[PDB]
Amino acid sequence: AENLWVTVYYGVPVWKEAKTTLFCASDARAYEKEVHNVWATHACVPTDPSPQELFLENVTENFNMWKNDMVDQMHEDIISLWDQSLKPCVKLTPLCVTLICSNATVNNRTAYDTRSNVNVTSINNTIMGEMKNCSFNTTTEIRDKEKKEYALFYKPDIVPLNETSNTSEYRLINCNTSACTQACPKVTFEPIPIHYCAPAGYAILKCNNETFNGTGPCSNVSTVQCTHGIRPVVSTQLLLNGSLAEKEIVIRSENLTNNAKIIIVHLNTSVEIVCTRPGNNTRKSVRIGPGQTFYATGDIIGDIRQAHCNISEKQWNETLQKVGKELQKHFPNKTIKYERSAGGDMEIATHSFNCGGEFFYCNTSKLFNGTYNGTDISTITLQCRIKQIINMWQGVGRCMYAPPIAGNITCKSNITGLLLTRDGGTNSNKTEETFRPAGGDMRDNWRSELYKYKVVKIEPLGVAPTRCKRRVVGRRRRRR
Amino acid sequence: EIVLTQSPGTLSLSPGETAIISCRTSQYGSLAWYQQRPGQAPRLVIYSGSTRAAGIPDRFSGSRWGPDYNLTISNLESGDFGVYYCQQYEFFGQGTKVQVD
Amino acid sequence: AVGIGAVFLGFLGAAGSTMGAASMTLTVQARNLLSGIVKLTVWGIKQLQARVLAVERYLRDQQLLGIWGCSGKLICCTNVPWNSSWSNRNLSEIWDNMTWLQWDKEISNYTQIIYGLLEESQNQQEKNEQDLLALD
Amino acid sequence: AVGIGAVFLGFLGAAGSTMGAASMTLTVQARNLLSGIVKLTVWGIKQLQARVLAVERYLRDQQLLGIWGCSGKLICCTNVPWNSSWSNRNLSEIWDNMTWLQWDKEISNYTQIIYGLLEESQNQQEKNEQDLLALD
Amino acid sequence: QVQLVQSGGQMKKPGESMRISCRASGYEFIDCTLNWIRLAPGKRPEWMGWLKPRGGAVNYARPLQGRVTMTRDVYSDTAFLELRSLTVDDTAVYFCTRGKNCDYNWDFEHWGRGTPVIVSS
Ligand SMILES: *[C@@H]1O[C@H](CO)[C@@H](O[C@@H]2O[C@H](CO)[C@@H](O[C@@H]3O[C@H](CO[C@H]4O[C@H](CO)[C@@H](O)[C@H](O)[C@@H]4O)[C@@H](O)[C@H](O[C@H]4O[C@H](CO)[C@@H](O)[C@H](O)[C@@H]4O)[C@@H]3O)[C@H](O)[C@H]2NC(C)=O)[C@H](O)[C@H]1NC(C)=O
Ligand SMILES: *[C@@H]1O[C@H](CO)[C@@H](O[C@@H]2O[C@H](CO)[C@@H](O[C@@H]3O[C@H](CO)[C@@H](O)[C@H](O)[C@@H]3O)[C@H](O)[C@H]2NC(C)=O)[C@H](O)[C@H]1NC(C)=O
Ligand SMILES: *[C@@H]1O[C@H](CO)[C@@H](O[C@@H]2O[C@H](CO)[C@@H](O[C@@H]3O[C@H](CO)[C@@H](O)[C@H](O)[C@@H]3O)[C@H](O)[C@H]2NC(C)=O)[C@H](O)[C@H]1NC(C)=O
Ligand SMILES: *[C@@H]1O[C@H](CO)[C@@H](O[C@@H]2O[C@H](CO)[C@@H](O[C@@H]3O[C@H](CO)[C@@H](O)[C@H](O)[C@@H]3O)[C@H](O)[C@H]2NC(C)=O)[C@H](O)[C@H]1NC(C)=O
Ligand SMILES: *[C@@H]1O[C@H](CO)[C@@H](O[C@@H]2O[C@H](CO)[C@@H](O)[C@H](O)[C@H]2NC(C)=O)[C@H](O)[C@H]1NC(C)=O
Ligand SMILES: *[C@@H]1O[C@H](CO)[C@@H](O)[C@H](O)[C@H]1NC(C)=O
Ligand SMILES: *[C@@H]1O[C@H](CO)[C@@H](O)[C@H](O)[C@H]1NC(C)=O
Repeated sequence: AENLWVTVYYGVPVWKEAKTTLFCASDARAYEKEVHNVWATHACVPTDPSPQELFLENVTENFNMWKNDMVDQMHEDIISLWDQSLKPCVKLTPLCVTLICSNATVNNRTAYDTRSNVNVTSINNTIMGEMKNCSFNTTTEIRDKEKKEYALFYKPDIVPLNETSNTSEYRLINCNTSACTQACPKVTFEPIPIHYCAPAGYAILKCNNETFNGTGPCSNVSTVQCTHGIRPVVSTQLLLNGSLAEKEIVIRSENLTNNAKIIIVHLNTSVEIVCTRPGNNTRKSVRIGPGQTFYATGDIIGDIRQAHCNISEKQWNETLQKVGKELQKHFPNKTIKYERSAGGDMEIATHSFNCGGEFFYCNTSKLFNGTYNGTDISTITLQCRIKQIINMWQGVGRCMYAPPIAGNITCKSNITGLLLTRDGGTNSNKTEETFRPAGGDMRDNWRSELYKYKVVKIEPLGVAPTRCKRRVVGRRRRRR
Repeated sequence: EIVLTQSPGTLSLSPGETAIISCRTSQYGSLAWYQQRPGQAPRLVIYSGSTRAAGIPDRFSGSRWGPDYNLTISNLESGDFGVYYCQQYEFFGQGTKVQVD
Repeated sequence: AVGIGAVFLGFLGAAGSTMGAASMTLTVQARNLLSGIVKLTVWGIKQLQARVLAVERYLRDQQLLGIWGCSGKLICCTNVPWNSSWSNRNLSEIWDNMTWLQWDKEISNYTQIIYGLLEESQNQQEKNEQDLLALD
Repeated sequence: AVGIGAVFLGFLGAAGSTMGAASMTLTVQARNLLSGIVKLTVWGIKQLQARVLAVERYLRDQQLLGIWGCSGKLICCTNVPWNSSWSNRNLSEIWDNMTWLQWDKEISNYTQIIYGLLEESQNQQEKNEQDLLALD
Repeated sequence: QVQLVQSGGQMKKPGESMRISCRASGYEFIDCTLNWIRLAPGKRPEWMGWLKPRGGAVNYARPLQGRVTMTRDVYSDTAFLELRSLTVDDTAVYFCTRGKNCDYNWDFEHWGRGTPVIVSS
């Protein structure tokens, strides 16, 4: 080696695909760090999320959306946030006294859906009729006096028939397994946008060639310090308040032939949905213990019989048509036939979401009742139901009670993606066409947004041959 | 479609002799083999093509490229006779019966 | 394999280009490796863990540079000759074809020898210089 | 008092030998000084405390070396003469008999003078070199 | 550990319904996919359906989706099955089944001991 010597280099552009804990960057700014919680005021950092994107000349990198651990990071952070935020609040254990319940009564209100006054709850069947009026003995603050309070509960929140089939006595559903906790009113928190910023020594790469199938090389790579605004919304059978693909509709699965694997459909044009609970709910406040207050719905005043969601007919129809066309491309020479929800628990057999702190459940049979590459050849109304007692995510053991919100509540959303599954055994000539809506873990929701990103650690030290021997001689070498 | 098709359905094999079974596959996907002990619950043997299941001796082996797999069981003992099934994501082949002479 | 550096790129924007057209972000790469980003809750533990791990990474890298006599510089010529076992590499593509992201793969499986070689050579030079100063 | 250095001993294996031989293991002790080792629970505080104290000790040592003009080297010759008050130490026993573990007990009660003398001489030399450069 | 218990056999009349139970143990029942396979004698084993105990999501083989209903109970670690309307052609053994990692739907585990049922007239 008379012409050949090593050289140390530092600050060199090299990286490897490790894993690490990412920083949480807020909207800049909506956080009052302790006064109230809007998403993560106690925990997350308010700072400038400016991505400052940089394009790279000739980089080619392999992305995988299914193995993206950032969705697991989101899962853990969300669960920790909810668990630590709900911990200080009131416990519902004293409220598990025996409840005597009866059908509700209406003091001469009026019905939207017909031009006549309310006559009977059985015919005026919405809100009123599905909601029971319950009275129960409760302890006062001094522990030696008790009083007959009353509150109105939704039928899913109470359970007869373990109190024998002739008693008209009801419990709260949670007491069979666990004890709930009320949501603190000052803590009430909503889908604030969140940004993930890499820690020092790590770089977050992003792929701009949006149309890649989800597992393969990407050439239009770019580097970003903080990811774009991801909204931590959770919903089933339909993604809402999401992004939109620049190309037409996009479909994603690690193997479409693998029928059990979920199929995420990502739209390019949003379809507007409006959901409303008319009628003015009156927030009753009843005392428990020395310094705890429990909130419940008293009488509902104003016009009552509606709990609806509305979707534009032709817009949703054409959206489903384009989904059908793309799935016909992927599944050649056969129709596409959407169908009712398969079944299962109501949290996934129905479209689920929260507006203004009130959890909604909506029958979606009106929506997927389609045929060949579209619907068969004006607004579609979804009947809905409401629960107050909530199991936090799918089937986790942490229960929660949602206090009612007074007055009429209305919300709007942009539908951006769908969650589908496929029929199984065959019967080949008459099976490939069928598709249904399906539930989804929150990983499935957050994957549609953390699709783009990957995390790599910098390896800033490298070695290479150069022309120098330390203080001694030069070099003879080669060229391209 | 007709994703699986095993052959030969019927096989006569003496003890200590090598067995041979074939399973076609008309679509891309995983493949495997199951051992139905007669009058008992079947059990996994080979999966993901050639990789053996847990606790299976080295008599059981096979391989494929694309639309044709060959299974071979060298020197089959008396206890391992029965019926063998081919599976791919949901389907089952019609099965192949091996009896001891 | 070398060229006149710059800092206005902000971050890792090259990348991609060959080593002779990529070993120029050394100032900014060194800068961003450590600087930034910056009722009871525990994510202070997470933040402190990230900060401490980054600091320890930087300190280990700087120590490894210091042992080889390279601390205080980004570029650093050294005395260790090219290995007796290699004498083969594709230098025509080192100078103007391979980017760093590619070249880093070819030096793998052999890097562990180079650190020991550098350390031994530096310590030999250290004692030699001490003896030279002690000569008179 | 000096020897051709080594790193293959892994850790503190010498020790014991005289200063003229124990002064070869500088690299490995320098390396291992900082590197490694790496539902609600608090021992994350313990781990962070240990890591932070280790890093702080290393930074203090490196700063003290830097003030004396020695940062970037393990061996470091300086200019401060042997103290006017000492002129007596047992150097025949320094070179080949006393190990570092023994010699460290004898330089005690006097090290604080050296940690001032070194920085005094270094600052004098610094301003002298600055003046020499300014002379042109 | 994996263990798939099942109920005993029984005899049914045409047009009547049957129920079957299968109980889990030794693992997390909520997170792990569960399956069911019919196994009739002397012909193709047939697929029947899937079950995801976390959300209770299900999916059915097309020729049976007009009859099958598949449910579970998390607090008892028990899966359940039913045929809403039987026929003599349904005579077969029923095998509740997992996957060993069960990040992959296919099975790839027990195959518990099974349960035979016959429809006769
Ligand atoms: C998907 O994206 C849509 C937007 O595209 C979101 O829509 C918002 O939904 C939130 C609830 O989730 C709405 O928030 C509520 O708005 C009420 C009306 O606000 C107007 O009127 C008040 C005065 O009455 C003005 O001050 C205000 O500036 C608006 O002009 C508020 O009255 C409500 O107040 C309650 O909540 C706040 C915050 O917690 C409390 O501080 C208050 O004391 C009070 O309790 C509430 O803020 C919002 O209006 C909706 N925006 C639009 C444009 O419709 C969806 O929420 C989002 N997610 C989903 C699942 O759809
Ligand atoms: C969602 O879509 C439904 C159906 O299109 C809407 O229902 C409509 O609601 C209005 C009141 O908000 C009803 O108006 C009343 O109509 C009667 C005649 O039927 C009239 O006598 C009354 O004076 C009053 O105008 C309307 O009838 C009703 N339509 C139907 C078909 O029942 C609903 O308003 C939409 N929005 C929401 C938030 O639900
Ligand atoms: C969403 O709403 C639709 C319409 O209200 C519900 O459809 C109804 O579902 C019930 C229960 O599955 C069906 O009952 C069955 O009816 C048949 C006769 O058709 C009877 O033989 C059965 O014994 C059983 O009683 C009902 O027919 C069906 N009606 C319609 C018009 O679809 C649907 O169940 C709702 N889904 C959810 C998830 O809320
Ligand atoms: C796939 O299905 C679509 C329809 O779902 C077929 O294309 C044509 O689409 C237009 C726009 O949606 C249809 O007109 C619309 O019909 C709806 C009723 O579904 C109506 O509410 C709107 O006001 C508008 O009239 C049009 O009828 C439909 N053409 C036919 C022959 O149905 C498309 O042809 C299908 N794909 C293939 C390969 O045939
Ligand atoms: C729900 O039930 C409560 C208790 O029965 C009702 O409250 C009482 O209503 C009667 C008239 O129906 C009044 O005379 C009482 O003064 C009310 N209070 C109490 C403490 O008894 C309440 O009206 C019912 N609400 C509905 C919507 O039916
Ligand atoms: C409502 O109005 C009708 C007709 O005026 C009357 O008969 C009835 O008593 C009123 N109150 C209730 C609770 O129905
Ligand atoms: C479902 O679509 C068919 C199309 O032929 C229609 O006849 C039927 O009334 C629809 N049912 C519902 C509940 O939308």
